Amino acid sequence: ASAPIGSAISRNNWAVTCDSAQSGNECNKAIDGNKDTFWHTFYGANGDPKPPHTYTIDMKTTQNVNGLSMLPRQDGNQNGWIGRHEVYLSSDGTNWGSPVASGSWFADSTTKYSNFETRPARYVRLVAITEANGQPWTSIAEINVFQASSYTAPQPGLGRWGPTIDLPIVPAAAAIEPTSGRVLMWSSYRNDAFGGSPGGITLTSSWDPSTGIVSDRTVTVTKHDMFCPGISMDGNGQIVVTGGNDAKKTSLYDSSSDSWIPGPDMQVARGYQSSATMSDGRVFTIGGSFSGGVFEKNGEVYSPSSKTWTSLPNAKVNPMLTADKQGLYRSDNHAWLFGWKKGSVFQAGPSTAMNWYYTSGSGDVKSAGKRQSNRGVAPDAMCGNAVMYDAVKGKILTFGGSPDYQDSDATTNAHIITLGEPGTSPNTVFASNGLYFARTFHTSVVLPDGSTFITGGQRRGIPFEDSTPVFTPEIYVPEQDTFYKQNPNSIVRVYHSISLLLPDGRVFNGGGGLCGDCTTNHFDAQIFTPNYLYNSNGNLATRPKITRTSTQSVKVGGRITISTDSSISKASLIRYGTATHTVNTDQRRIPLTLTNNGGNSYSFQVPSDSGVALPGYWMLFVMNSAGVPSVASTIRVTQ
Ligand SMILES: [Cu+]
Ligand code: NA
Repeated sequence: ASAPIGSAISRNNWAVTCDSAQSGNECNKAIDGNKDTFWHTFYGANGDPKPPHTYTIDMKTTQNVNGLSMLPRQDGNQNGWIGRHEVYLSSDGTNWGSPVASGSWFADSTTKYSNFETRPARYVRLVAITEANGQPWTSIAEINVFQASSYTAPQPGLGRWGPTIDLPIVPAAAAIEPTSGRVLMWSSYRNDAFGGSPGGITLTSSWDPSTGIVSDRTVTVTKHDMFCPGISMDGNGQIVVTGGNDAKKTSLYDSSSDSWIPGPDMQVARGYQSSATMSDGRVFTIGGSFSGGVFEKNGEVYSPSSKTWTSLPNAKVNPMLTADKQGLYRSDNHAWLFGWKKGSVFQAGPSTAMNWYYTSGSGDVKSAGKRQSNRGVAPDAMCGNAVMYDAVKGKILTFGGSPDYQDSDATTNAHIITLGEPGTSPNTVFASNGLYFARTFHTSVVLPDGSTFITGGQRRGIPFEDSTPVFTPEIYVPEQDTFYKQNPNSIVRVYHSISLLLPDGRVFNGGGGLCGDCTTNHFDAQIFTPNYLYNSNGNLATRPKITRTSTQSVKVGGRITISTDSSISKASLIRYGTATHTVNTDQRRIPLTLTNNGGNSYSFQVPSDSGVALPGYWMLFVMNSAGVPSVASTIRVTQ
């Protein structure tokens, strides 16, 4: 089950309208309080007018709406279940504007919801674009609208939340499909649950930012339940999903052909591990005691070319273990991994001890010192985040987390780690004065301007519980070493939530839950539009356009020449990301030093060190003097 973010509005005075309503299934059957009566569009003798079908409500008075619920027919029949849909809010009953929520509701008889930022309105319109099985009907047993306690208009210059993307599953794991710009999401064997899985099946869901369509597909060809996996985009552009519910499986996702291909089994069964792409395109992983057993699981490396997993026993997991009260089950989880120079992988945390992992021979591990600062040694930060915002200067920003996986207080701790050559103890300092809000289970993404967007989480880690939630996201600005609070959202994003940077420079944040009958399952996501896509007036700014690219596939050290429609001041490459359980080892940013060829023509060189410029798919972004970024041009980097 799920839940609305506000309280139900009294449906007494209400006035309802429908496009079609067969006698006996009146428009008002939907707001009568009886779950055995339902509105139903024309059918049979009145014909079967196919969808879309519209349900409009005049609440008579103005209410601070923040959500709605739709209850399907409970008589045992499937006819009328809504699939694709949109939710509009109006003040006048003519001008509906943009949809506050849209997506696709799962095919079943459970109550569906649409939760979105509070917006005062008098009318509510639920459009049923499609029917869960392709039939011509729309039948709503009970429909409700919700209101928040009060309305506070967003503050100017602090970004905006919305719209809401309704999903058929709980996106506990996601990635951007680089060749198509689609958001791939997956839950487990069930749409809202992982517990009690027979293995070999994964429900996936996609969202196309261009078209706004939510489409789900069931994957069984890789015989893999991809819940709690390791995720890495290899040197060949394929996404490498490892272990989880099916602890030894490896599933590969090819963006080009939009298909899943079976991969070789890992040497050691794992779950909740972290995998990181190396400078040569291979994939390194270590830890992961959530599944496949609880014992010392050392590093191993996957080769895209030979399609093999090779064990690296001497790349010891031991030195990176936290002091979790639940022991090894949690202590080797979600390592903060970063692919670096000469096949090395840097482990920044969550453990206090940081280390260097080597992939030559049978592997090796070398101590890199402790995450610290003048404020002292930093404690184990399980489920804290790590983001490489300037790979060129080996800059990593770390923050949040707690001593233990759960029943542990979050910290406001934040550090700036500065990598050098593999083997040398990197420099670390405190980041400003830490986070505004202590949080764990939160998520982050590096933005085009190098700033890091931090959102969601709770003050105290309690999986599946929406307590002590932080609704105010923060953004760190490296040039000022300052954190800035942004406009708050209304949906709790804790355990099992994700965040990804979209090709358009906006943030996709969603999920949380995945606990079956719990009321904390969030089958949605929202879009955050940073202040950089707005001008002084609060309007959407004109974005520079990348009119030409000399090539879209470049070797490390190679050069690219572009043409824009206006003069650009800054440019940056951002590696496509994947996300789950606060881990994202794929995203990273590269600040570009531009050469002005004149006439709005520019050139730049991709870093020759593939350890900085990891192979795979990247996003090219250009910014004008105003700071407004263009949409991204996809560049494939190869070694
Ligand atoms: Cu999990
Ligand atoms: Na009813």
